[PDB]
Amino acid sequence: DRINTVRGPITISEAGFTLTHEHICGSSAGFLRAWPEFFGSRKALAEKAVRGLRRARAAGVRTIVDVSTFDIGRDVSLLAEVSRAADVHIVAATGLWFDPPLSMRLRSVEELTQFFLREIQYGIEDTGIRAGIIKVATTGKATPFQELVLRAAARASLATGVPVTTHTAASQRDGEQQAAIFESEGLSPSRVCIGHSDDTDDLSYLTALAARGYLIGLDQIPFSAIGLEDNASASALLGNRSWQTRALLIKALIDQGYMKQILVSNDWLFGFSSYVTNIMDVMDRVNPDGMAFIPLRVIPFLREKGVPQETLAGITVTNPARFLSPT
Amino acid sequence: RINTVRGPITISEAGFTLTHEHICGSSAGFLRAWPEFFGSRKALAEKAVRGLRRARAAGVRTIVDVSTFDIGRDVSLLAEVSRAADVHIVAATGLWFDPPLSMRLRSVEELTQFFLREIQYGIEDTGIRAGIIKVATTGKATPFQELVLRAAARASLATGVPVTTHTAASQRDGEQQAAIFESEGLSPSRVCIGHSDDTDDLSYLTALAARGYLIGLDQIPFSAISASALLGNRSWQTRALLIKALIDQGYMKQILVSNDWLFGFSSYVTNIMDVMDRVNPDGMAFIPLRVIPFLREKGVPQETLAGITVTNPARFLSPT
Ligand SMILES: [Co+2]
Ligand SMILES: [Co+2]
Ligand SMILES: [Co+2]
Ligand SMILES: [Co+2]
Repeated sequence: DRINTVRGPITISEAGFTLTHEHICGSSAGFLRAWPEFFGSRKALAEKAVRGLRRARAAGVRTIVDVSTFDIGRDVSLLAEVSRAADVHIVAATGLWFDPPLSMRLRSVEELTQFFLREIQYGIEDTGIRAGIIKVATTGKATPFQELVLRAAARASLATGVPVTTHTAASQRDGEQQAAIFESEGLSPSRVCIGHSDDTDDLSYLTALAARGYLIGLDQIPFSAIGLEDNASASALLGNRSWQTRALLIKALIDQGYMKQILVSNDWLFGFSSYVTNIMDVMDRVNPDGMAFIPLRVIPFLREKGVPQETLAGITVTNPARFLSPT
Repeated sequence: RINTVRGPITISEAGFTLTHEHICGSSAGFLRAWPEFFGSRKALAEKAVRGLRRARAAGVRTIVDVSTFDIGRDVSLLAEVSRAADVHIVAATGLWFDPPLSMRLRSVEELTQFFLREIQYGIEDTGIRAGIIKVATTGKATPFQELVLRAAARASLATGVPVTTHTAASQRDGEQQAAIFESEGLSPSRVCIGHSDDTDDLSYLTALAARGYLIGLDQIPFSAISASALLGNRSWQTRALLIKALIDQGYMKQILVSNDWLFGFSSYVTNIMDVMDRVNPDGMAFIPLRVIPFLREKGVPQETLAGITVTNPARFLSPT
């Protein structure tokens, strides 16, 4: 019944409309502290984040799950500052993404389990802020290290009850390998979200995972590089599929009877240093609504297509609550 | 004046200086996210204070911590241990072998601005300014490594702060690094070609010293007679004899000596710090306790050894 946020423990009824895969800043370990001028200043980034979260709140958002791990440069102090200023609950993450430094990548599965447990049970750094989710990743076939991370995440989830969420290359069907590794450790599918799943039109892959009890992360809805095909960097990140196509997968999974397995988000950020220089400016031009894209543009889109309000409320409120609750 | 973690110091205050050392070899943000890996931050700090105090009692007055952003440099820890041990510590900027995505995707102009920020403004929100730029290559330089060496040269040219390198001495890296630094217009007197004691080729070292380069004979205690691939198969005496060999060639003023020691090591296998502590119990005190008396026994005078340990580092670190 209680989940950990950057402001402390809250009850699941307080969570409300929740965006399950978001970021305040997409960076690297220690980067924001060492070079805040990359984002203008730390103050400029904080103010931009507060404006965006306040706009999201006005649109209906009550909670966002910041899936930024240590290697994505998660700065919990920044998350706490912006959460309080915008009055939007933010759930922090532990885990490891695809840029682990030497001190992380040379560790055993036992050592990684203890790190994840430290961030969930004790706290992140010296802040006392506890992680409420574990973020892991693969991009195609898992490397020997990525396999250890998935196993460590599963062991950390089994000891705490906190969920696991993933980054995938949906086109390569990564969810199947991830799922197999999680189950080999005894982890329940109901504790896992196979993210970036809206990057494929293969409904057979999505429904099969949904049938096993997995939560499906249709989390990059505003990602579209239509209009900017001359920009190779933006095209590789955002893709050539429209927001409408990504959004119709929510309808397709409801129509197949898997409304309870759907998690929706924007995968948005206010700062982005782990990619090419002016990517944040390009992204803000594509989607000016930012994190508010789901309640403002996606929810009314699905309403006119025939999806009931109680099903949409069930996806945005009930599903994240069941997912985030420690069991 | 040379910038330290406790503020500016004059050239005369530097004294006996170890030019390539580390308080902790880690990764960006690692020490603050998982201090329990080292026992605790308090335990690491206490071990560092004892090791620096031991080096101080052996004659050392200043150490240059060449730990970069990606080696997990924590300047606030460096400042704490420096105060407690009464040893000056010069912090570093630059990039090593483990840059994260936010660093490795940057242009030469952006990396120059980062290095400049750490030298001119300060490191993080501490106000502590770097007094040396650390860079690295393993064999033939990768496209990104070339960008870093160029950004390092440009940061040095705008500030007067020196550049120190990590090399794969067996693959003759110093020659390529030298060509890149020179193409940028950087004076050889502002560059130290480090890890140069890992080779038996004297002709390579003398040729670089003739061009005006400072030779970093900095891994003297490294001997393994995963632990064998890091320390090497050669003895400390063989590495120490290279100092004498370069003095005999008339390049006394071009030599910089150090230990390349640390008190915490997380960027390698789990129990490597314990393995390293058995091999060399002297730690950072290895140079004044074992290397200097060894050289005095081989016929090297005191004024020459004082020239290598006091005069050369002071001239190298002094912003020119
Ligand atoms: Co992702
Ligand atoms: Co994301
Ligand atoms: Co080195
Ligand atoms: Co070193």
